Amino acid sequence: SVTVKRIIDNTVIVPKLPANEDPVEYPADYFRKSKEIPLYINTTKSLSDLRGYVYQGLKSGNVSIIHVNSYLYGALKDIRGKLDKDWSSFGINIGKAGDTIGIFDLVSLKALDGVLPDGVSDASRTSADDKWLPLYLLGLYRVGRTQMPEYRKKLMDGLTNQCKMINEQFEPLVPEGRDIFDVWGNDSNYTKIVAAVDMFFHMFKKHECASFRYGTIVSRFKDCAALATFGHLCKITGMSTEDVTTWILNREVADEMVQMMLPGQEIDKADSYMPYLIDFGLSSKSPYSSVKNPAFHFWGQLTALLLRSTRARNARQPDDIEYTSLTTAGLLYAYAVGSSADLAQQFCVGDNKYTPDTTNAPPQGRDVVEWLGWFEDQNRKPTPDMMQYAKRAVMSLQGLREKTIGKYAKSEFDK
Amino acid sequence: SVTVKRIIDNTVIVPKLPANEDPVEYPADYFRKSKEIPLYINTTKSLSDLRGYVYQGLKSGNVSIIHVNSYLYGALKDIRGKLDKDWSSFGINIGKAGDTIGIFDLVSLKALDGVLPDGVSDASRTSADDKWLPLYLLGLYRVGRTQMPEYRKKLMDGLTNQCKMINEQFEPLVPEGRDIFDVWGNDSNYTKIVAAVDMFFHMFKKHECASFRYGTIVSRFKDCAALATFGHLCKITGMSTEDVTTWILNREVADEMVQMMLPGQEIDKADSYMPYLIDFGLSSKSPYSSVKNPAFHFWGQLTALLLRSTRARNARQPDDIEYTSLTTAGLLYAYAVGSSADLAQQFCVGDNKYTPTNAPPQGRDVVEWLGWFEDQNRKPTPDMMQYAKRAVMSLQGLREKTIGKYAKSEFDK
Amino acid sequence: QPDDIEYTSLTTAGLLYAYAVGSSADLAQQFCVGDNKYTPDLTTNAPP
Repeated sequence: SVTVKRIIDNTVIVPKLPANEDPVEYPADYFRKSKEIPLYINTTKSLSDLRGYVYQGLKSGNVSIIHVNSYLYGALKDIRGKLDKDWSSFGINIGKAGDTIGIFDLVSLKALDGVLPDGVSDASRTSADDKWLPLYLLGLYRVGRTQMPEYRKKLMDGLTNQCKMINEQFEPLVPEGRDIFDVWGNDSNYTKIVAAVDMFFHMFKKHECASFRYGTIVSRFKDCAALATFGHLCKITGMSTEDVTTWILNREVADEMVQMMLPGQEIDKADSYMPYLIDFGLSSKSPYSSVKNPAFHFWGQLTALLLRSTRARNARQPDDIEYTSLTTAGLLYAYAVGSSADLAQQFCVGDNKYTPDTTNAPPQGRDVVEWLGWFEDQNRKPTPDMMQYAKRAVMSLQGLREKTIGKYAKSEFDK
Repeated sequence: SVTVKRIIDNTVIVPKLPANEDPVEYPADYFRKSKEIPLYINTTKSLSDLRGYVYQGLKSGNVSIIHVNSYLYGALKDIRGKLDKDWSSFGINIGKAGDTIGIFDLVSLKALDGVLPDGVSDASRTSADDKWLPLYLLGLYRVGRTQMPEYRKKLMDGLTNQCKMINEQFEPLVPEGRDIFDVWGNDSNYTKIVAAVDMFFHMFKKHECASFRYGTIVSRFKDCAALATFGHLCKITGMSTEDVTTWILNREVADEMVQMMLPGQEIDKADSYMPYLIDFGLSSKSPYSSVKNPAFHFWGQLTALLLRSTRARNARQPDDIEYTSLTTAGLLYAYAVGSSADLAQQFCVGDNKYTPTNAPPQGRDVVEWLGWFEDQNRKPTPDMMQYAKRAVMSLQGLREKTIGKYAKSEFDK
Repeated sequence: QPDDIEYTSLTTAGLLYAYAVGSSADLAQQFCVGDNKYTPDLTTNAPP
């Protein structure tokens, strides 16, 4: 099939179609360029000052990102945090035995010239400062990324978090529109700050100010949905990462799995940079994204859904994937895991179930090959019970959002 | 059948019918005339100025396209963009070898005499300039092309994009009517500008100002729907471009596929001119259009739809095509791909699945299926028509005259 | 629906033509790779 030809007149034709570039970009394969995550923050000038440029700047539609940036640098040099262990990543040392370090031993710079208010926007603001203001500011990263009454859900609670040994009201005017400060997202250095705040308090989980991760948290594995629906599939099938992996039954799902699992990227690593590849700008097209792993994302979720997952219910149904092979392979894996439970006596009193005491009855366990065999044995077309299993998984599901694998499954199966 | 005759009186008759010209026009087979994409931009006069002629010109029903044109030229000489690689197309060099180039190394001219306001519309407008105003302007290409509450959807978001790192309110008065600035579309040089802005930022995807593609994007493969529903069919059947191609089962669908796949047109090319054949005026009747590929468009979507496609649901049902052979051939392909999935162990641990009347064929070979179909008295089977009815029942909110609404009516009952 | 025409022979002849064209579609392999459906591999009253 490298070479197609029309039959009646017997002329060639080259079916070609619009290319589709943007390769992925891995964390590691970027520290092969630079060894530092440059955080340009400019006005290393007064903090007492900057604290004001932002309190006032926020109670109105205009506060410069460049200012909030610099404000955060100011509030966040709680050089607190004693590395009880070591800490490196991708070559980058960060601190060895017990070394005392702060949120920014992740390589600071300083940039350009333009900055708004003069000397003092107002003397009002005391150091009811770090206490919350940064929290609140970082928390707007989280709010900015969203779109439905979750925005007001997210703000309204990402605003009872500054009522924590503070007390207060709530600032800035317009609800949302992904517009009011949803631009901070677009700011290379802002993202770098939240990414650092999280990566830091992620490490020093017990810190007093660790409460700050409230908004800074949606940064960890930002754009790594498929990576995370992998881990969820595993957890929801109770199966091991490797055994789940064998259950991948489509070239372009395995292609993506291969792309995700690429080594020396610190995926699995305790406290690595990788989770923040996107916000630290180590990558501008993450290889763990739903969108670069559409087939994997669909399958893994559809499967988990069938296996009673609450999450998957609402996972988006990626477009331009082969739906009618991904679902089949999902159904099967779901069926396998589903029908044939994992029951096994765990405790006893000298007495336990030594277990080694029909035609076409589904396979004993969860071996891919046992099941593939069984399926081929099924003329390669999903069986009545399994399709019933599927219809039992999805009927009774209500409140399904359009274009989710949830709504997909229910339509594919309940009728 | 070249020669028909009536029987009783046995006289001839020549069934003839109204001809139907407008041939297609390919990109390539146009650089066999010219080697330059002439962008007539006139008033190479002040920009600070032009920035005003448009800010004020837009806050009111009258701003000359000729002005916005020239304004864009002014704002868009971010001569930024270092060709990390090479860059040619159709013979046209654009830059080698680290060559540093800007949005207009796509051949500028300059035209006529008439221009509206005098010296200064109003000194008001600072260089809160390129920052957005061009974006906004270009974004109105996108808005102009449309027709339903998508217009207000499209503007209302193609207006929170100038609230970016830039953040400033919305502008002209009347909602739409494909009339207020939906005429910029008709402007040979405007289109050429957006076409260039896209083709450029399409190349320099990471550029700071690449945010501009927001409206400039519906220019890429403008009028190449069939070309793109080809790629979608492929993607949706997981099949290869060539294997999908063999599955074409109608003269006039293959005729169109042949017309589309015509070589030396840079379809498949990385960053080519071809996607903009229409807007660069390299063509005035694109061979990739739904309308010149009606049969192909229908089939490919109907099929995709059957194969669960979300897109196809809403593809228009082209007229004056043979619906009842296109559907049959679509159903079949859909059935093939559908029923017989693509399963195959991908990973393992030394242990893998060595896999070796009238039941449908094992895989997705056209001939295996054609045979099977002929074996079926050439009339789609109960399960396959059930497969179709399962594909389309449960589909709701179908718009009239879409292949969606068609399928559901053809199949759910 | 034009008036003063024979409706019940025009419809019959229409139905038939419709049926012909309809039922028996137009399928035929158009492209390939050296392998195509050579088609010349029913008795009673099955349509033409």
